[PDB]
Amino acid sequence: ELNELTNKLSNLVPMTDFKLDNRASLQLLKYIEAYTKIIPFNSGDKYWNDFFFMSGNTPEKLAKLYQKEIEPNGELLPQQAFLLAVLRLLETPISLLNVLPAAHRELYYRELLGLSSHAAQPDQVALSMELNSTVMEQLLPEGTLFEAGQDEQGNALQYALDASLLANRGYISDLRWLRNDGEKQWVTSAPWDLQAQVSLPSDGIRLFGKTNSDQQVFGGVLITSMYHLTPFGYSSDIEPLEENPALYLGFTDVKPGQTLALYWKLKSPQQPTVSWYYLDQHNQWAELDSWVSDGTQNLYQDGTWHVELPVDASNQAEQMPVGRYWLRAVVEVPAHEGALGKAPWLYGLIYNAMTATLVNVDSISDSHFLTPLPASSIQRPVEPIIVLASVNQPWASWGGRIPESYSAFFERIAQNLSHRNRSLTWGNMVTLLKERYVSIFDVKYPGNDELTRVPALEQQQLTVIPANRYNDSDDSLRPVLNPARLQEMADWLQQKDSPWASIEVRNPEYLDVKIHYEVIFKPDVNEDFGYRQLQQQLCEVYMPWSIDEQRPVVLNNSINYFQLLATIQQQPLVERVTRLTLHRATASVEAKDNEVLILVWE
Amino acid sequence: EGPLLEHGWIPELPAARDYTQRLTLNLSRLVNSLLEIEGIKHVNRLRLDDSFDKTAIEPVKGDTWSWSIKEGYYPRLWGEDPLNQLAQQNGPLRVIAKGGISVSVSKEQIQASLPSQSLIQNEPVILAYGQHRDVG
Repeated sequence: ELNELTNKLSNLVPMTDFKLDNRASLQLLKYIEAYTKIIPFNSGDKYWNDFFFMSGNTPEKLAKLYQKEIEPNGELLPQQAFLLAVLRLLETPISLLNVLPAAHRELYYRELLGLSSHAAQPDQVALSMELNSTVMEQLLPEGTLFEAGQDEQGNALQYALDASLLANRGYISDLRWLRNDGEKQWVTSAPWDLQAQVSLPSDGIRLFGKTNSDQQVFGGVLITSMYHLTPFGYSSDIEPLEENPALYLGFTDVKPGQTLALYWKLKSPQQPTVSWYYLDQHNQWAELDSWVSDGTQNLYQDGTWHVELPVDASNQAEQMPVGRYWLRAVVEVPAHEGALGKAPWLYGLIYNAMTATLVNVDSISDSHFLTPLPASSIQRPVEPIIVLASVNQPWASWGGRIPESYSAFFERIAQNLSHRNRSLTWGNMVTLLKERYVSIFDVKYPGNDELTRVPALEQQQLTVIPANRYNDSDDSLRPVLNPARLQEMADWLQQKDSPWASIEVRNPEYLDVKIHYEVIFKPDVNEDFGYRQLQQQLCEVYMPWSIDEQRPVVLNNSINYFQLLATIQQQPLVERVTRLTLHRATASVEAKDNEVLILVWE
Repeated sequence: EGPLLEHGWIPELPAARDYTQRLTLNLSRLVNSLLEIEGIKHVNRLRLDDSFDKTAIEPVKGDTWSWSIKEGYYPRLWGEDPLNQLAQQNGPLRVIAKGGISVSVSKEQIQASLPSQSLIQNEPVILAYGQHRDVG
């Protein structure tokens, strides 16, 4: 529809889907046919519609010539090609009329209602900065810039540190722990050892897990009643062995005047309240917690923490290796069953590290903000600092969002005018959790029968189901949050809700509905490869939260027996199924309230 | 490619089953052909109301969808279709719309919205003459 103007016109105005005139060119010629059949061609029974559509030309054919479904032949009747030339002119007042309801809406939000659009959000990145062997200390202030490359069709991306760290030579040589799994026997894991050059393996180690590098402490398999043999060396005097897993960090090439700054990359289910201890020359551990200023919230989230290494901390000490300085960390893991109640996951840990945020957010085009920036990208600063050896990012670019497009800006303000930042109804509780929290895949309401039986039930229980990106419990199909941040979603929604509304969010218990189906496949495929491949797409559609990087799609509690049977049929490798045998722990099974169905295939 | 067809061309065959043996009819493939159309969101039932016993159509081994018609016969699924079955609201086909409202239709109303075929005849292909020029 008039591609010469509508490129220029669509770029200025948002031009949404709705049009004031859905009048198509085929629809217009039927309107002009009923008009002309009234006008009398003079002194004759035939009318003017016989003139304008004369010889083998119907308005369906003239619309085909106009939209070029038919190639335009050289001979057309002149009063018809006069008529098709008019409809080419009338595309211009129509196209300026369709562009106006998109401009009426934007006038309403920005001029009268005063609403603004969100600007671009800068993203920060973990940045580890190692030094050379030539100096010990090097200071760099707030606002020094690191960079890698350039955005397409624009400027270079600069990253600046938010806080002025001072770098020192050194590294994390040793990371070891003691865990207390059983009475009178304790195991001694050594995942990270620089002196044997063994690294932190496999991108992440379960803290206090079965590493199989452990050796049992035979000095402590029977408790002492040798020079007082304890783990990791001889102790001077009696030291307690409490029921708390604790990990020890081995620091190297750091002087007691200097400070140390780590960035922990963590996914922890529940936060353990930690206390930190350091070695001394008397071989007694002292408290370090006055010196620690942590932003990792006692190892809850990823974050930087810098510690000035305390004075009179000793390199040479008993009960530990003598070459390295040591820091102790006592983990108080909260008591809970399952893999939810276990330790953090520890993607990694880097020394001499500090985060770095994006510098100028307006110049960078929208292509960079779409994806996180790739890992191991920034390898150099902007200004060449000669004593620096290398920077590196092991992980890259969490956070940061696009500047708002006019489609998504309209959806954002349409939400603010619907609920108005108060969660008063069932629908308003569903969206207000979904926009703020990124961990939420979906929320489903508590059903149809529940709200009508109601013998004065005050308590309402929203059942949240999260994505596979953010789940604390180690189950892919069954994602669970920890109850502390699950309670914090209720505390956010208690302010928006009525004071009489006691609202709290929970994870729903998962019903398992089994199916035992027989199915005949293609003539030239093995069925065991055919069973396994068909099972993956069936696992995907009815558990969309299970597969990583999925947009939240709204999906009901009910699974239909026949819509299941049709969904099996649209696989390219299927030919025909025989039976399904729906087996709830044969008809359609509908999910009872506060329950979510998971399919099982055995 | 084939023989001379005066009416239409048939480049794909319907792959008709042999009539030496009795023939199974598998209807598990039907549901997506039924799910295709715009207003249809799903189907709720697929069965027969004891009208197969006259020629002893047996359902094959385990599956509910397939039925095997005995040697000579061929399916006629709804004989004299709309006035006899579909319009009368006896329910050979029960439409459920908006939960339960369950509306129905008469015979002649769906024939106007029915696709009417066109009888087509294929004329022989020739090259017409050009203008004869006096080269002689």
